[PDB]
Amino acid sequence: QVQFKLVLVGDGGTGKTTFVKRHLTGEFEKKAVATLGVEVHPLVFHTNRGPIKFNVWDTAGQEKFGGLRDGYYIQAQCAIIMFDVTSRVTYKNVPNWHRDLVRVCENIPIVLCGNKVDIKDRKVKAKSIVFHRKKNLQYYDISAKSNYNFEKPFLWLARKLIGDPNLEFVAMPALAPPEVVMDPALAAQYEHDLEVA
Ligand SMILES: Nc1nc2c(ncn2[C@@H]2O[C@H](COP(=O)(O)OP(=O)(O)O)[C@@H](O)[C@H]2O)c(=O)[nH]1
Ligand SMILES: [Mg+2]
Repeated sequence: QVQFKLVLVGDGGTGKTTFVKRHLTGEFEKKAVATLGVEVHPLVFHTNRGPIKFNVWDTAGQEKFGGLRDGYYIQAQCAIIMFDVTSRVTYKNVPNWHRDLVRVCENIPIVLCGNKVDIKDRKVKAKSIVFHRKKNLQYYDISAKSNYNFEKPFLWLARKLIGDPNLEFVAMPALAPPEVVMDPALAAQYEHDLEVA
């Protein structure tokens, strides 16, 4: 099996758990790692080069209280760092999480995700999201609650990890039905604003 340890980090409350849970079979099949305070969710995706499994390591909330134990990060092959676009301080802490990752991890592919784009009053707009430029990381807006752009971080990671910039998903995973509607007009403007930066 081609599988990848994916660590999912960022401040408490940014929507990490809600995000990983959109993949329904991953949530149904999640495996507890009680010795590290983690649930490993097997998010399978199907590509033109075959199935790939991201074993997404989701914390049990201990990030609220500081850095995670080395065992959490150890042998990660990729990461998503998340922040919440309605909470400036979570964008503020992104270089900190990054530093943890670079410190424990073997120079892995990292996607930065700004979550909760469905909330009307958005604080962290495209113009201010600059950290990924400084580090040549990929950034995406996401909304966990509406599945908006769910697949995009994993698509980017898979391209990087397999070293095939032409890899495509042949089908979408079964996702939890949207719990809020992400206005497609709002979504298109946000995509625009990110290009206009
Ligand atoms: N509106 C909205 N709320 C969200 C989204 N993702 C998470 N939340 C809410 O934000 C809070 C924290 O989510 P959680 O997944 O526990 O965050 P974590 O602590 O990073 O694992 C919860 O109240 C979620 O319902 C989202 O995409 N949109
Ligand atoms: Mg959580």
